[PDB]
Amino acid sequence: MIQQETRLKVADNSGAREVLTIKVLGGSGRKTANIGDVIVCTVKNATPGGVVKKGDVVKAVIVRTKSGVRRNDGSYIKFDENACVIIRDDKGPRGTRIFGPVARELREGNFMKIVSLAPEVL
Amino acid sequence: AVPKRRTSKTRKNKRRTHFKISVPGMTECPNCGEYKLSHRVCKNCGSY
Amino acid sequence: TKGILGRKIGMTQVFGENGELIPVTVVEAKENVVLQKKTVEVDGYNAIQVGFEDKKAYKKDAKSNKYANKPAEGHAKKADAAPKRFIREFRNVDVDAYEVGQEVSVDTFVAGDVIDVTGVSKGKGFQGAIKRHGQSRGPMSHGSHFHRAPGSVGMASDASRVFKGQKMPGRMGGNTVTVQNLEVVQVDTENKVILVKGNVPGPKKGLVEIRTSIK
Amino acid sequence: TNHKLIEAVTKSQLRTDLPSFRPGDTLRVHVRIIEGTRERIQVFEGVVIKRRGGGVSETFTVRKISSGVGVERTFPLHTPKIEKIEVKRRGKVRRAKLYYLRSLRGKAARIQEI
Amino acid sequence: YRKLGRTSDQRKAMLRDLATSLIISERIETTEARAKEVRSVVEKLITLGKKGDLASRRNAAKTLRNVEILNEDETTQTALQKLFGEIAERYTERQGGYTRILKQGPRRGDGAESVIIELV
RNA sequence: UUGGCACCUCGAUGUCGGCUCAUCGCAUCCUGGGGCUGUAGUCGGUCCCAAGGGUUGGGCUGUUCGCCCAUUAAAGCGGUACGCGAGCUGGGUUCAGAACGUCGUGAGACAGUUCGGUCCCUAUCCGUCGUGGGCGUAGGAAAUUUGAGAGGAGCUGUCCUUAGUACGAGAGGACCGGGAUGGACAUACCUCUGGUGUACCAGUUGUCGUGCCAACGGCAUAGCUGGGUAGCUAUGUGUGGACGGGAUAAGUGCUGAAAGCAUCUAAGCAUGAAGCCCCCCUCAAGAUGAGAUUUCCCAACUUCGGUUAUAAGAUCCCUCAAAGAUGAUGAGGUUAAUAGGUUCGAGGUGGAAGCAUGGUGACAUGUGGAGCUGACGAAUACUAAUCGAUCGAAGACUUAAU
Ligand SMILES: [Mg+2]
Ligand SMILES: [Mg+2]
Ligand SMILES: [Mg+2]
Ligand SMILES: [Mg+2]
Ligand SMILES: [Mg+2]
Ligand SMILES: [Mg+2]
Ligand SMILES: [Mg+2]
Ligand SMILES: [Mg+2]
Ligand SMILES: [Mg+2]
Ligand SMILES: [Mg+2]
Ligand SMILES: [Mg+2]
Ligand SMILES: [Mg+2]
Ligand SMILES: [Mg+2]
Ligand SMILES: [Mg+2]
Ligand SMILES: [Mg+2]
Ligand SMILES: [Mg+2]
Ligand SMILES: [Mg+2]
Ligand SMILES: [Mg+2]
Ligand SMILES: [Mg+2]
Ligand SMILES: [Mg+2]
Ligand SMILES: [Mg+2]
Ligand SMILES: [Mg+2]
Repeated sequence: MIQQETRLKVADNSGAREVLTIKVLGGSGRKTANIGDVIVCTVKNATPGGVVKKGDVVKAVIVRTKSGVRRNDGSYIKFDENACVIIRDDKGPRGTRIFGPVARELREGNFMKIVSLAPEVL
Repeated sequence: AVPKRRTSKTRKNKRRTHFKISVPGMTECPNCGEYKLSHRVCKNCGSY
Repeated sequence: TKGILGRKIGMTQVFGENGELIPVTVVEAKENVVLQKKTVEVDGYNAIQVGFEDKKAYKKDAKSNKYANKPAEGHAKKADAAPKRFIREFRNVDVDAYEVGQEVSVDTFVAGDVIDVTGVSKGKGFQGAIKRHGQSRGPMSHGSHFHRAPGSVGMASDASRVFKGQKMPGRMGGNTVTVQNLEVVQVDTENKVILVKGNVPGPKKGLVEIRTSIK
Repeated sequence: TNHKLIEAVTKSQLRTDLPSFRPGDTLRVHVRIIEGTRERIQVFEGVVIKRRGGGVSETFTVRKISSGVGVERTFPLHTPKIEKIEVKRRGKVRRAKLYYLRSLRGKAARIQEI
Repeated sequence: YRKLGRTSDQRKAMLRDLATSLIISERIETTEARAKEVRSVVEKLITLGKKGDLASRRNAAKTLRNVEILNEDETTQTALQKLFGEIAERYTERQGGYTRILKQGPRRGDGAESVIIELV
């Protein structure tokens, strides 16, 4: 569950460090989001140098929420923090060096570029 | 919050047609005594 | 076609093929007999009626419902049978099968069939407006004295009355409801149960009516 | 004995070959993944946090730190997608539910042996 | 279970004061709904008496109060000793029950249904 | 809308915006069906039919209004005392205080700013939501039903194929069809993920007490803390609405005269919208028009004026919950498992007391997956559902077939 005005951590080297959501896009009346959904957000904290600068309005994809996902066999997965990767709207990333583990469920979001760059996919 | 008209004698009497009371159970004390209440114990005026 | 009666037992889960997990309601459908065949000539519509669960015979000083009475005895004797508790009618079936006095066994359904289930709901008692209907509640601070009441109930003096169908509080309660397009997943013959995929209305040891899907 | 018809129906779908464990033990779970064409197996190693439920609907949960990030993972006990479970190390704890490990870090979140 | 119109801490105290005096006097008179509830409390306490070991002697002392009985022939025993001494003898063959409830009429000040509960 | 008139209301019609809850119109924002186009295609413009459903979250302002940020298929215009204060706020403004600017000789004022400033009422009638008693329905009862009528539901996107085809210089890029998956909404349910869980288990602080140790109890928000059954639950798990038939709207037509031509019309025959009626779900014979099928039961006195006892069947009374404000509903009443207890289990907690051993001691290990256990499951008449009482029919006349 990720609403508007939730802080997320950014998990690549694109320059941003923390971000907060403006809309959960999708359909009208949409309220929350999970792993594999795309949100639109503003950077609140940045690394000096880097591509993105503080105050930019970007689009991003959710990896690893805290309340995770149910799978068809009745298995679950859960993480300790919320994370996020800024995309170029091709469903391709801005940075190059995704950090931390990434959930499997965005394989079928056509995010294969993100899956290949990452460490352990569980 | 306050009644707009008084209530007549008929409308008062139609209202309390169910404001009644019922007769009790009334079994008997078969050994010795007068009537007791049903599923109770005939202690006084009763031996059951 | 394919009507049967039974009562709810509980709810479990079953691992399907390739490890998929599916929630399952188990229904015991035991000792159903055909009890009267109705006809368009005699009655005006074709149907059969089915009795579900048998009960004890006639006794002289019965004080409850688990003994049949004399009207129920003679009705359940004209078809050679024991007196039943629940009796319903099924007018979707073909009436040219089902001789009177047959036992409709539990394996008239095969795994894979789509069905509809009918029962009465749980029942909640006297309930207010935000529980019984899905109403939004008022603010809980900032000086409000409006929390769980309903809102306005009409206009001012044009329409100096309240229209009907206004959604006030009252008895939430259990009334009849059907769910559609379920499935039969596994039929057990020895225990005489049916496993259906999903959940059905009613409390435990209730009464459900299973019949085939109309769509 | 939940209800006589419930255990009679779901008896056949209940595995037998699993070892015994209680929370605080370290387990290696060989789970098998159907890929696009193959049936590749993968191992998940962690510490058992809890066990709950009864009968067919039993469930346990193991916890792992992958890349500085804690990962919980939760399974049905009798599922056919778990191939094998090994008990790597016995533990010495005093709770039935080990939820206090969620708010620890470093070497402070360690469990003794036996 | 019932609430008896009391708070959780008051209901527990009223229910073990009531169960003690049923051991002392062996038949008491009270209302209907209170006697339905002390029915199950006092019979779980005779089950502790029929076992008779130390650990259930410790467990029955969680519930009973500290009351002395002026027994006959000028002897004196506590309420706990009387439970493991005499009541455990009378019911060593019976497998439950141990109590009965006899109804009476209402009281005068209320319409409260009086009830005698006795020890059998 | 701003106004004109001054007809009700001055022995009070008592308030701008916002909240909650709605209902109607259509001069239609989206979706549906068509015509014309200066419509190649994809997009658009304009007009016609159409009111079934749907018609967003924030920043600044008391604000209506308006500007902006992001989305959406779309972010429509109006009525209902500028809908709704005996349903809520009270920021604004016609109250008493105070201050700035301006005017005034002055007391004071502006309609110009600013800070602060008390929102009453136990619902009689109509009305609405839910639930019961009485009588009736040409004998009396139990059970299953028909359905005159009424209510509900009615939304929509993205992707993949057709096909990089048609069209086009190219750039670009389809109709018509066929599949998959979502958003919002509505209903049912607790196997799962989670919440709660004040008569469940465990640890722990202070003080008083059970004569002392040891083990226990009371009070401190349930003393606090960690877990947690049943049941009640959503943020969780299932399912629903894009179907089909008939008649139509705008419109397109066939044949065809009046008017030797032509003409969709005058007579005749077709087609055509998510709108109309059916189809789906629910209530429904107090439908005084009171319906239908199956089964059960049948009296004498008699001044038949009514009395008496009664059948089938119900109820009083008692034990209860799958139901419940009460009442009704349902499970049961000794030829009995309705509740309680007892025994055995499930699940929950997590290794009791006592004893022994090791250790200076705090403590640890063993006996032993121990002991305790509310609501859940099965068995068992040990306790209690005793004995009894009440109500309850006796098939009207006319006519025609028989
Ligand atoms: Mg009167
Ligand atoms: Mg709200
Ligand atoms: Mg206390
Ligand atoms: Mg005017
Ligand atoms: Mg005037
Ligand atoms: Mg004049
Ligand atoms: Mg007046
Ligand atoms: Mg129009
Ligand atoms: Mg702010
Ligand atoms: Mg107004
Ligand atoms: Mg008003
Ligand atoms: Mg002043
Ligand atoms: Mg001056
Ligand atoms: Mg002040
Ligand atoms: Mg202020
Ligand atoms: Mg002010
Ligand atoms: Mg459960
Ligand atoms: Mg002392
Ligand atoms: Mg001590
Ligand atoms: Mg004290
Ligand atoms: Mg607690
Ligand atoms: Mg029960």
